[PDB]
Amino acid sequence: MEQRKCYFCGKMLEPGTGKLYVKKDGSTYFMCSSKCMSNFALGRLPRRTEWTEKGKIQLKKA
Amino acid sequence: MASIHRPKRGSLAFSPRKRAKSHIPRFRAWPEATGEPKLQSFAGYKVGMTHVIMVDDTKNSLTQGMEISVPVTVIETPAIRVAAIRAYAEDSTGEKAIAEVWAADLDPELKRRIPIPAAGNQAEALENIGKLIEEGRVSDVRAVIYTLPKSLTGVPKKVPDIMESGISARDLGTKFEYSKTILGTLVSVTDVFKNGTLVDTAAITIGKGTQGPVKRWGIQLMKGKHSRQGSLRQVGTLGAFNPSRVSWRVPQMGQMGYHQRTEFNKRILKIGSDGEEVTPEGGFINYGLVRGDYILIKGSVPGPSKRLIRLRDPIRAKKADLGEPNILYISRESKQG
Amino acid sequence: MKGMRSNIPRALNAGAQIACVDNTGAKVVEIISVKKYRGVKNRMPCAGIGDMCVVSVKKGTPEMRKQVLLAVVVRQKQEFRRPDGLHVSFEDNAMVITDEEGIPKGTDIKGPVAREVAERFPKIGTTASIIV
RNA sequence: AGGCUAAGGCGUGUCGGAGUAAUUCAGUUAAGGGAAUUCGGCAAAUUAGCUCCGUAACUUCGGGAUAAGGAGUGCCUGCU
RNA sequence: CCCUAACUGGAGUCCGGUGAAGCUUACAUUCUAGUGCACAGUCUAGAGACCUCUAGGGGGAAGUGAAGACCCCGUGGAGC
RNA sequence: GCAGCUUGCUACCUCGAUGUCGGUUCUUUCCAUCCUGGCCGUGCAGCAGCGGCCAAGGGUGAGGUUGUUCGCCUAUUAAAGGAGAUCGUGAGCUGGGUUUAGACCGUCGUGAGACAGGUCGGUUACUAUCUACUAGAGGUGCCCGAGGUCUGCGGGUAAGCUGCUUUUAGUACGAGAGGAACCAAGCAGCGGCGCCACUGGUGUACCGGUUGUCUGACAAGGCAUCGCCGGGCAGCUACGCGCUCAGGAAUAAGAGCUGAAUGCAUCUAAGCUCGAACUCUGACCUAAAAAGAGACCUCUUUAAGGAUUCCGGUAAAAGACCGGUUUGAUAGAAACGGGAUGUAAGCACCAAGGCAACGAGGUGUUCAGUCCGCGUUUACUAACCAUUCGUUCCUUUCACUU
Repeated sequence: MEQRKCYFCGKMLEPGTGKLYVKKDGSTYFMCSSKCMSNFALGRLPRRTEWTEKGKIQLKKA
Repeated sequence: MASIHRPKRGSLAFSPRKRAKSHIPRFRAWPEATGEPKLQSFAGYKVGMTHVIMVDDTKNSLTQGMEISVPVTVIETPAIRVAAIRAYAEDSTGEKAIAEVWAADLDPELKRRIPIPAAGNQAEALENIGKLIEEGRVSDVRAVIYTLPKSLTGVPKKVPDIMESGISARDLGTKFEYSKTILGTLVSVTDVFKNGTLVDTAAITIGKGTQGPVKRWGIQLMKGKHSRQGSLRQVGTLGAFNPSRVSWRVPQMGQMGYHQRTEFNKRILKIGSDGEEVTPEGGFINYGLVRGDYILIKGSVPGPSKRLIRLRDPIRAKKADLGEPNILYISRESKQG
Repeated sequence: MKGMRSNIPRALNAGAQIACVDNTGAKVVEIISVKKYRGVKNRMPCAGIGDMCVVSVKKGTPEMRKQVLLAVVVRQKQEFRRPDGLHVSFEDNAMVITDEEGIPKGTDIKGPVAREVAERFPKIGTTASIIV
């Protein structure tokens, strides 16, 4: 059972759910939900988005 | 005219498509007895769907041996009571009910369905049935059973549902003996079905009320310029000039759903006793949480949540002994997420 | 053909102009028909990952252009589910020129191919640099 | 112009309603494909203001021309 | 369009009030075949059919609207 | 000779109108069968053809030109058969063509004008009375009164059809080249039925950002398509998901057994065995309004039980259906769980700068604030109060009572 992490929110992909998104350059990103996929496609960054773990890490950097 | 052909819109195998006359599915056929005596059917209530991660044990499949995510239907299956034994006589005009014996003690909430049969003749009724079997007036025996939904909480009803079930035995005497053993008892779903086996599921489908021919039969819409000339969701023609009538085979609006349907070869993936194993966080939406014993049926089942689902041993199963599924993970994440 | 492990929606229908992503000299090919596909009335021929289509080279070299060829789609934007429940989607649609047997006319494939096509036609997998 | 508001004029011309089903008039949105629909891109969609750069064949030398094709644009602080 | 889905407001659906018009010799729950001015719910022989009500799209009533504008005829007209 | 699906002939019906071609949508039928099933012959080695017989259960598609029918062409395909139904189908649609009024070109004619020549443009009416069908109800008949469970006279069904790949097998066959069949497996196309864990759409619940304007400013709000933009739970939905072999009987063509007429022979004249995607049965749906109007059991005969009122939803256009009703979690409130959005207001510090007044915005407070048409716990309020039928009504034509 592959254990997968959401690229945007950093949450573990629950088995039997979630998406894998592949760009032209072979880059692969796990998405836990349509919300994370939409925010990734909008160009928003997780480190700037507060509800994600990367945004939380960026804020707690201070 | 050189015509383009298409398959007919919908199936005429379910006509007339009317509302089912009861909320309970009735079985018109019972399969062959192929072993020790037992009931051929059980009845539970549909809860909802989840999914499991399991190892593909299906022989000859390409993905056999690997992790696969399989949707499952959860069916809450409290113990049913064997209320009565009914005997049937076969003649030229078919089967007729000839005798019935009710169990001496029955659940008090059965009065919501019927006035309770008294604790009257059971010994002499059984000996009468034995005499009838000995003298050859009995063609077969069925068990009248009923569910006890009071123990459930996602099903609001306390009135039991009553239905006839076949008995699987090699001989009529064996059938009668087994029915006498099981009469008046509480049978669990493990006493009817085993894990990993195929079954047939009957249920009343989701009711959609009155629906047009587009949704009801899958007829094409009007296309292009015709889409906005005033008949968009509406059948092109009701018939030819001759014959001067609308055929019953022309797709038309009417009752959609709330029909009896039988699905074949649904595999049981788990017989559980504790509903906490399958209940997600937050509960099943509009249902709640499982509390009694339950069953996992591979794939989908007819009917919505809380509908009574009748399970029976398979009547057209292809595959031989399938095995016990290896459920590696039952998903209990929030279905409301 | 050999069955694939995944369930593939036939996402590209006839008339779609897909970028051709090998070194054969075809830049854009329009789907004409789908091999081994029988349709129904009014339904356009449909193709998902792993399907072989007859294509016409609309852009590319002048020798490739206007030729009726066979191509295999290796990337599709429509999401498809693997057996273990994970959904996969690519950033674009992409095809590679092949023969009837499935051998690619090109020698290297720029971009990731789907594992489904990589297994159904093993030579596409070897020609591709990475299989996703 | 369009939007939101004064003053002034009005609520003036059938109601209610439990999903208020199907269907229909007029709208919003729609994965992937993108005219494969159709007699025909009909209908719908695209573009869109202003500033700056740049603007072809042809021409009756007037034009074509807003051709085409690109870039900018909000708020705040201080200014020329 | 492939191939449709969901949603918004107005109708429709159900309720209160108000309240017309158009087809109509009669009867009438029909269906098949034949017959018949050779395209019958009514004739003939069969087959079906318990009655009433509600909703629904229009197969049929060679449905309704209309003394065919096409053709011919009239020792009928008009204009050119 | 057949058919009447081409074109003719005729003028019997219709001129107080049966709306004219083609397409589209939907249903059905025929077989003279294109494929799929079964056979026979071959100048049939196999592969694959050619010819014929049975067989109408299913399929027979997508595109370019043309109004086309027809036809040509393209690439798939097992094949992309043909025809009938008022040349099916305009109280369904379209209007490209033909069949009005305008105009141009060519040709006729002195001319008006004409052309089964071409071209551009050119209004598609109606609230369904009856019948038919699709669905939903109320009755009456059947019937000890009521309820429940069944049966199945019958009706319907495509209770699925068809390809690819692997294997058989580089085998039989064949000198080679080439190249099968039974069985077995998976997948796919189309069809059917259902479902919503997953994924996608929608989601005018909800959350946030922001433009213009109004309510004096902030905050909170109105309006501009939900103002627009981003996200989205439930629900619905497909572009998602599950299921969707058979076997047996009796047959067609056909192949045989036995067998005389006709000592022999003969598949046939009796008799018998096989033999199809056909038919029937069989795994599905419907079906006591089956007039032979059903069987069984239970309860109870001023009762059983049903309806109405009440709180609802697995159901629902009205009806109906399914549940609960204090001996109760049916619905709602409260809190919590599980979710949506994205970090509220106020406060403090910082802020490019400005002498200052101010200052877009950043950080902390703060995964905050707001919200939940989901669940759990919980009788906290509301499921209370009742009515009505099961009596022909008045009457003493009474099984009763002032």
